[PDB]
This record gives sequence, C-alpha cells and structure tokens, in this order.
Amino acid sequence: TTALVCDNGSGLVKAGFAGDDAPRAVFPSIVGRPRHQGVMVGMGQKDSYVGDEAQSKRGILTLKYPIEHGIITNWDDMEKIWHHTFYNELRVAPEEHPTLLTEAPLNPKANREKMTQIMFETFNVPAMYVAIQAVLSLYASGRTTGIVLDSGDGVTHNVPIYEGYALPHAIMRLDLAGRDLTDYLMKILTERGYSFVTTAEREIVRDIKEKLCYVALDFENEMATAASSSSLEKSYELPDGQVITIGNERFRCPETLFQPSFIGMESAGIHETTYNSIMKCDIDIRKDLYANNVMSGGTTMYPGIADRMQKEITALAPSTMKIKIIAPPERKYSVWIGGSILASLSTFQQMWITKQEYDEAGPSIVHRKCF
Amino acid sequence: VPSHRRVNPPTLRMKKLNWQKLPSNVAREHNSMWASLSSPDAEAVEPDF
Ligand SMILES: Nc1ncnc2c1ncn2[C@@H]1O[C@H](COP(=O)(O)OP(=O)(O)O)[C@@H](O)[C@H]1O
Ligand SMILES: [Mg+2]
Repeated sequence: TTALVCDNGSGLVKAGFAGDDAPRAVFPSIVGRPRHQGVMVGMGQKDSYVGDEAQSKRGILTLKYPIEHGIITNWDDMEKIWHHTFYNELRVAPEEHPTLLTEAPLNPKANREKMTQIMFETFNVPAMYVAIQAVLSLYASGRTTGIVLDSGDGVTHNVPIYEGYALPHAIMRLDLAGRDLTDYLMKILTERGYSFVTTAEREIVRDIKEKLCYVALDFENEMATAASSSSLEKSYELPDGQVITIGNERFRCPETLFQPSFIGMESAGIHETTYNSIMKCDIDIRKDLYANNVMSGGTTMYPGIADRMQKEITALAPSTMKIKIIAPPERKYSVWIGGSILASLSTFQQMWITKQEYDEAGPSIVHRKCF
Repeated sequence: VPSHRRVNPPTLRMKKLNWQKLPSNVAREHNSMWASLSSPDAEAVEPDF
C-alpha cells in the first residue's frame, strides 16, 4: 500500500505518492469566489474555485488564503482544499491509503484536534501522521541533527534538533515570510507608479518576486551600484501585455528577511533568530548546529541567500569553529521528500495512528503520540 | 436519578463529538446545574437516536 505525502503549507499544497522523489500535485492554496454578476446561464459556473482553476481564472475572483501565518483560520476553505487535493489531483480514495501531513511548530492543540477530526471523520483514512516540517526537512537532508530555518509563506521558524530530539524551548517563530515580502513589494512598486491593490494582482507580484528577486550579498554596495548605474534593472511582462522594469526592488524586497524594520517590526533578522536559537541550546551541541544550517521553504529560493546567510552567522557566531550552510537545490520540496522518506519505512508501520486508536482515544492521541 | 446516563447501545459506529469531560463529584455539587438536572422532576427531553 502506497502512502500519500501532502504538505499543506501556507503557500502551496505539495502532494503525491510515497516512495517517490517529486510531488505530483503542486498547487497554490487559494479559494476563489466571484465578486461580479453572472449573466451566462449554464456551463458549470461553480461558486468557489479552488487551486489551479482559481489561479487561471483569477481576474474575476476574490482569492482567500485558508492558512494565514501557519494557522488554519478558515476551515471550510481548508476542507475544500483537501477535497480538491484528494479527489481531483491525486484521484485516490482516502479510505485505502495512508496520508502523511505536516504542521508548523508551537501550534495550538485544538488545531491538531480539528485536523485529526477532519482526517478521521470526513476524509476517513486507514492511518495518518502529523509531523513537524523542520524534522522532515532534516530527514530529507539525510542528517539526524542540525538546525532548520524553515521560511514558508507566513512563518519563518527556527528549530534545532539534536540526534532526533527536537529541542522545544529553543524553537522560535518570526512572522515574516513570503506574503509579507509580496505586500512590501506592492508597497514599494507604487514609487515607480505601478499600482497593485487587488488580490488577483498579488499573484502577479508574487510571480515577479519568484522570477526576479534575489538576496543581496551586501546591501549598501547594492544601493551604491543601483544608484550609480542602471545595469541591474530587469524587465517583466504583465499578463495584459504591459512591460514594467524594476531596479533595486529585486533586492530591497528580500532584505526584509534581514531587516524587519522596513515593514516596522522591532525584531531583528533571521540571522539573529538563528543565533538566539543557538544560545538556547547546550554548549556541547552548538558546534554541530553551526555546520548544519539547513534551510527549507520556497522563501529560501532566492539565489544569493546562502552566502549572505553564512556571512551573517559568521559575523554573529565566534569564528573559532566552522560555519556551514546546508542549502540543497530541492529544499523547496524537502518537506515532501522527508515525508516520502518517513512514510515507506519498516519501523514506521508501528508509529501509524489507526482508526482503533482514534475511536479509543478521541482526536487527542496525536498529542501523546507525536512530539 | 441517572436519567441522562440510561442510554441504549446503538448497533452502528458513530462520529465522536469532542469536548472536555467534567468530573462526577464536581458536577454533582449542590449548587451546580447538573445535580438539578439529575432530579427526576426535571423536564427530560428524549432525543431521536
Ligand atoms: N522560485 C522562487 N523564488 C522565490 N520565492 C519563491 C519561489 N518559489 C516559491 N517561492 C515562495 O515561497 C513559498 C513556497 O511555498 P512553500 O514554502 O512550499 O509552502 P508554504 O509557504 O505555503 O508553507 C511561496 O509562497 C512563494 O511565495
Ligand atoms: Mg510550506
């Protein structure tokens, strides 16, 4: 029996069959509702477009994100997301396949209660599992120990794990990730005269962010280079055919990851979050975490983030020992890859959560079972 | 009188409603509602099981 791995992230749901390398179904988690009036009677005008249909027809759709800041706020939208990812994308019965799921650190318990009750009452499964995203990312990195900076669409959380023991007190969370970068990119594009106010325009600005933005290695030198010469300006074609050109906004937008005072947050950058996570660990195991800085999440896809990250930690940490950044090319799907690693294990048959365990112990055995 | 506890067993399997169960000694205090509902003169509404 093939299991299913389905990371229900804040940004994009990534699902597929276990024992595989790549997720078959990657699609954004939006629920699109029409805001205008229908006049054309017939042809299946369905009232709530989900996923890729909501992405394609997005010019008449108010888009809602069910997962906001790593928390499932809207639940009926999340049920529609789960219905689309099981029935339309994978096209598999839930009652004959195990389904691995993922979760953010320091989550509310009633969130886990509700996800367990949906995964055992509505979408009945033989077995399922909830894991921390950083733990699965460390598993797909092939190492039992290390510190994981996972930066999704709403949450950038730092989790150090030593020998499979995820340290709970040293985990911290910073609410600054990709959607905040998209909103800041909407704000700073109005200096060039481009207005993006609708939720349909958020996907266009997000595509601009995905395609053109990059992490500066030194911010002040990139200010000097951008103000001096217009060599780093890059042009983008909008879906209506218009072409914009952006300059310093390719690297002022990810610099919010290192300077949260741009959007007005008193907390420092992700480097200081990583370093303050490191001092919360034991002094014996800090050496291993320095050489094992693993990243995951698509907010780490900018092609200057590793060298800048190593520079920031090496500035922060003492230079007596070694600093190393673990940045695999497939760290976007490393949550899914670690789930596929964990699902097809011979030991993992005895850590499954059965329906009999659900019936005996409510939707509450996930607290005492999982970390 | 344990009127609410006298529940017949059903033959099928049911979705489990989630709540937090109170202790029996706490619910059976003299000024609790649950002792006043435990009286046989209380209006027992029979649900259609
Ligand atoms: N190639 C890319 N370059 C820059 N940013 C990206 C890229 N691909 C994805 N992202 C951003 O990272 C996020 C990827 O989502 P992911 O981390 O897989 O799950 P989630 O963020 O929903 O928990 C998206 O919200 C997107 O904004
Ligand atoms: Mg994610």
